[PDB]
Amino acid sequence: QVQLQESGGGLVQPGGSLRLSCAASGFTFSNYKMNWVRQAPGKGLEWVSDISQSGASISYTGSVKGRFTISRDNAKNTLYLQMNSLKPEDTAVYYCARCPAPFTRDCFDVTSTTYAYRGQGTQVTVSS
Amino acid sequence: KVVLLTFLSTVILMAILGNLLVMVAVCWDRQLRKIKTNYFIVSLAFADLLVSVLVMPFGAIELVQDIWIYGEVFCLVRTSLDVLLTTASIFHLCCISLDRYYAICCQPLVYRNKMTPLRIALMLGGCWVIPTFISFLPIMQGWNNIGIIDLIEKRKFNQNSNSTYCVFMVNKPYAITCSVVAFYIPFLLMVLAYYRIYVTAKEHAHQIQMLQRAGASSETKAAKTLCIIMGCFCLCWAPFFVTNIVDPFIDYTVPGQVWTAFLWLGYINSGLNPFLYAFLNKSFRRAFLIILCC
Amino acid sequence: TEDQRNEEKAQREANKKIEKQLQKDKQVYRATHRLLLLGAGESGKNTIVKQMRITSGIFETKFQVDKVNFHMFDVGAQRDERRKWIQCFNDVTAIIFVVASSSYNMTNRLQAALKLFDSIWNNKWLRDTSVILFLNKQDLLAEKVLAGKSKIEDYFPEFARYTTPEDATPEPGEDPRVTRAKYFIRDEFLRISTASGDGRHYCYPHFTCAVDTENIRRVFNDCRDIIQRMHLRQYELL
Amino acid sequence: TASIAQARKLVEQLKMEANIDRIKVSKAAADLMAYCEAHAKEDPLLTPVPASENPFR
Amino acid sequence: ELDQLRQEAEQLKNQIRDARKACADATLSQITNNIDPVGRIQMRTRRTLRGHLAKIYAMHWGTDSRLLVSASQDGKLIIWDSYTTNKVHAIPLRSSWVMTCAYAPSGNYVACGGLDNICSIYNLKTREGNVRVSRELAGHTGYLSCCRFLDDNQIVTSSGDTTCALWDIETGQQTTTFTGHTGDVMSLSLAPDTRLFVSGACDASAKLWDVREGMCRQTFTGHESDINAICFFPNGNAFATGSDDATCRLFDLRADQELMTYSHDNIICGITSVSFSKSGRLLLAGYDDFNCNVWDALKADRAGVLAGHDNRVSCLGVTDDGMAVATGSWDSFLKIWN
Ligand SMILES: CC(C)CCC[C@@H](C)[C@H]1CC[C@H]2[C@@H]3CC=C4C[C@@H](O)CC[C@]4(C)[C@H]3CC[C@]12C
Ligand SMILES: CC(C)CCC[C@@H](C)[C@H]1CC[C@H]2[C@@H]3CC=C4C[C@@H](O)CC[C@]4(C)[C@H]3CC[C@]12C
Ligand SMILES: CC(C)CCC[C@@H](C)[C@H]1CC[C@H]2[C@@H]3CC=C4C[C@@H](O)CC[C@]4(C)[C@H]3CC[C@]12C
Ligand SMILES: CC(C)CCC[C@@H](C)[C@H]1CC[C@H]2[C@@H]3CC=C4C[C@@H](O)CC[C@]4(C)[C@H]3CC[C@]12C
Ligand SMILES: CC(C)CCC[C@@H](C)[C@H]1CC[C@H]2[C@@H]3CC=C4C[C@@H](O)CC[C@]4(C)[C@H]3CC[C@]12C
Ligand SMILES: CCCCCCCCCCCCCCCC(=O)O
Ligand SMILES: CCCCCCCCCCCCCCCC(=O)O
Ligand SMILES: NCCc1c[nH]c2ccc(O)cc12
Repeated sequence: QVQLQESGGGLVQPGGSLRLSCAASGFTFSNYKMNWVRQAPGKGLEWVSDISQSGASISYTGSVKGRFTISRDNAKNTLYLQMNSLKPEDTAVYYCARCPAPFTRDCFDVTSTTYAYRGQGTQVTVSS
Repeated sequence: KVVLLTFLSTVILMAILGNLLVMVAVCWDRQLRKIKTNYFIVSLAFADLLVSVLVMPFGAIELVQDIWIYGEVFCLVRTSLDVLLTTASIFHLCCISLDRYYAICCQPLVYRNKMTPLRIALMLGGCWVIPTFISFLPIMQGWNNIGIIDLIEKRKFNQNSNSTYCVFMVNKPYAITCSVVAFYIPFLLMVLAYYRIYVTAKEHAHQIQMLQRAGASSETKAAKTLCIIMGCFCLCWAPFFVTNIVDPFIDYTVPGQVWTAFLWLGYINSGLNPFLYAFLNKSFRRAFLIILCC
Repeated sequence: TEDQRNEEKAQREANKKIEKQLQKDKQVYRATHRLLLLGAGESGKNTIVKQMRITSGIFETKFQVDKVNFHMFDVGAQRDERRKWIQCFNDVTAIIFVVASSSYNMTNRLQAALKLFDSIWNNKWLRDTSVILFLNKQDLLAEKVLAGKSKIEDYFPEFARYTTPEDATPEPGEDPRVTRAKYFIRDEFLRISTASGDGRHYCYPHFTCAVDTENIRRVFNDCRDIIQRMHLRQYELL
Repeated sequence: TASIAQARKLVEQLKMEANIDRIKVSKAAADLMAYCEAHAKEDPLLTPVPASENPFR
Repeated sequence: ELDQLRQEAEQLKNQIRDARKACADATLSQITNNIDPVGRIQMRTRRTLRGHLAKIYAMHWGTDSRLLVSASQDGKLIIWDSYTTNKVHAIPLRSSWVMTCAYAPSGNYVACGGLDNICSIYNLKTREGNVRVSRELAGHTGYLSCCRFLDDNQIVTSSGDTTCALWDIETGQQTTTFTGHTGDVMSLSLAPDTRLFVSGACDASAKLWDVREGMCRQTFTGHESDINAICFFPNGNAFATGSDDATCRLFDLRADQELMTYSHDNIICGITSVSFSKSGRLLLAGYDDFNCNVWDALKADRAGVLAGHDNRVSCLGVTDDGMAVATGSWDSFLKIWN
């Protein structure tokens, strides 16, 4: 059974650093590109970053590149997202999303409203 | 030296193998059959195979032996077949170029519908029949030899050798008209069509290059293809037809060796055509790869 | 057997009638160029559809240019999951992707549009399908840039290092900032499309407005260019 | 919100699914083997039939 | 309050997993060690059906094992006589984007559907002599992926709205609605008795649905990716599914867990259709690699390959008598193998 779980979160003062852990099981982690998406209170799901199957290729959204860092470990079947220098607007539930199919470069429906291969995520609050 | 038979035989075998490979690749590949455009290449391959099976071996026999034991009737029949098939191949090349130009520049959006079976049948009939009016009809009646009969007798027999050899003499009107119908008009049509194709390809490549430069992570292909095709066609046919135009005006003083070299350069066109229109086509490349894999 | 032979004759007559009907249908079908219209919900896709025309799952619009028939299909009343039903449009001549260029800051829908374009481009079944990129809502983008509301500098940090390409052809009276923003947005998609570098399909960006009257002509030209490029590539000319 | 109702429905569905009777995998494998062996004599694909018998010839 | 329910849900899932593990006394492969292998299975094209203009996406075999209905995205729903290859009918669909077709068990009606949100029912033998839409079924909010007739009056349909529905053709209303699936439902399979049917979805799970009770009796989550195909075992006690996993899996209703997995290293593309022979020994599945691989349902090995298609294989079907298997593909041609 495709199951994705996240760890880490809680209240963090602005400008701090946080690390997210994504525990994946029930599927071959190395054969699927992983993605991180977030949904702020009252707003839609926003794509954050993606990691290739081997991790060689990395990309981030314009407002996140450099600030954050995405890493994966195919040996432990885990994905990470080093959230550094959190902004107040960054508060949102960060979902660990998996691409629908393996070996495919397209990852259409990670941001979909009712995606099935998503990690449910942990609430992140950035305030003083 | 008699070793030249090896070169002629090798060329004939290569041309026949190329034509047969084209035909069997078209037939085996069901994707190629359903395309109307591929029929023109099939017709060209058939014409080239006819050349290599009914013209080239007889020519090789004539040169290697320097004797014609089949008589004047068969000499005329050979010459008629040679002219017919050569003009048919040239017309097939011209119509292939014209069809490509039509598809690319004229009606790309409705090309699939404009190429009705009637159009294909009419163009193939023009390719195969128009040569008859210039190859068989005039040669059988001897219209090409009228007014130059006394010249024919001079070269008919080099009495130092008792062997009689078939010859093909063309007078000024026959030579000019046949050359214009067979090479010059088709050559000009091909030149214009390929120039328009080059212009369109250059424009598309320039647009692609601008977009690629804009999207970079930080045009010569069509020119090369057209240059290769046109250079092959010219080196194959143009010298022979230029000699045919100029030979009558110089009292037919061109040496036999030059005529032979140009005639065989013309024959080599049938052997090169399979490697030009099939190698330079993605669908033909795929069909050849599948055939080789089997 | 006479009854069996009569049955076969009747079946053969029906087969011949069906083959004639299918031949006519093939003739009419080949004359039509199918197109897929895609874009964000907030984009000017509806306005473009209305202009070209002037809860079914598929909406079709009939329009003809230079005696050439085009069938444009608008995918409406469908869930946001596109990875499955998008495969049905693998054989379309082109995919008209409409993007609200001014939505760079209004959640930034521009990033979502870029991701959707990347997914479409990299799809296995859409490798041979060209994409007609309409950067819609140019007027709103220009107004926001001129008014100073634009904040693309931080939404897309590459904007600072970016510069207007020399090949750019800004319209008369167009502010340099507007041209820079427009061409940066265009290059954002060109990066995705140019990345493949295969030549099987190409992107055709266009700066268009919601009520632009040249959209039909742009689509016709894009289709003609796509067909010409396909033919050239077939003959090893590209 | 509808999320809590959906969660309740999912929990109820899981409860209903959990309380079903389940047999050993060995029994299912034996039943499948028996069905395959019994019907193996009437499977043209498994064992090609004579060309005359096949209607497609 | 939401979190309190999730502990209950996780405990239920863990209990189900533990029960399935306990019931897994022995695997099918281990018990299958000492059975006679099927051996090499060879099949080549017998009949080539031509006439479709666009890619074929769905097909279904008739009960008579002679008539074949094929759906193409060009707007034509052609009915073929397999024995004679003759085209019995050529129905012009209202919407060209048809994604499914079905042949009624009696052969009196034919159903089809797709992106149009409507499952059209066509009568083949109207007293007038022509073929016309008997009734159009509307109400779905996605794309029709599969449909199968329970009878001349009842049809089960799957849609991209993540819900399956049972329709009464006479009234055109939904007899019952199935909403347990979270992802896009891609395929349906009716049991031999028609009491239960299994529907695969993009949520990588398969659910067994009771037609009359309007609920899923069981749920299977063996696959890790979108499930594209599903087919019952001939006895009705098991079924196989096809997915983007590039592998096929077998599930038993009574065991409520996966039994066998069919995979191979060189296969990395998705699976479009799956079907079982008359005896169920051979599992035939269509693949995106332009060829169909025949898998032994017991030995977990490839018995044969059907590589007579030049494009993606989108559908597969085995006659009721099992004489031949017909495969459709995006190349616009149907290949019948024997
Ligand atoms: C394999 C099939 C689909 C190829 C079809 C190509 C068509 C155009 C080819 C195939 C056989 C060809 C014919 C073969 C024989 C001759 C005799 C010759 O004296 C005149 C041309 C003519 C009559 C050819 C015309 C063109 C032809 C009909
Ligand atoms: C590769 C070549 C050799 C394949 C065979 C070509 C065939 C068509 C050639 C080879 C020898 C040729 C024959 C040679 C001799 C003559 C005598 C002449 O009075 C009538 C024609 C006739 C009868 C020719 C007919 C065509 C012929 C049979
Ligand atoms: C496409 C069509 C027009 C091609 C056919 C052109 C025909 C009509 C040409 C080609 C060769 C020409 C012949 C060449 C030689 C001469 C000798 C001259 O003393 C009288 C006319 C005559 C006999 C010509 C008649 C017309 C002719 C047969
Ligand atoms: C029988 C003799 C006259 C044939 C000689 C072939 C001549 C005419 C061909 C061979 C190469 C050709 C040139 C090659 C390409 C160019 C470049 C461009 O500017 C179009 C015309 C032009 C300049 C062509 C003109 C015609 C050309 C010169
Ligand atoms: C497309 C054409 C222009 C390519 C060039 C073909 C050349 C090689 C041809 C065209 C005219 C030919 C010349 C025509 C006249 C004669 C006189 C003869 O006593 C010796 C050979 C000679 C001198 C020929 C040599 C080859 C020649 C120069
Ligand atoms: C004297 C020259 C005659 C030329 C005749 C041209 C005939 C055109 C044929 C078009 C393609 C036919 C495809 C079917 C071939 C077949 O019957 O096997
Ligand atoms: C042959 C008749 C039609 C014309 C087609 C050939 C055109 C030849 C063009 C010659 C100039 C090519 C310059 C290439 C420069 C480069 O390599 O970047
Ligand atoms: N081998 C050249 C045959 C040929 C075809 N067409 C011609 C025109 C004039 C001529 O002398 C000869 C020919």
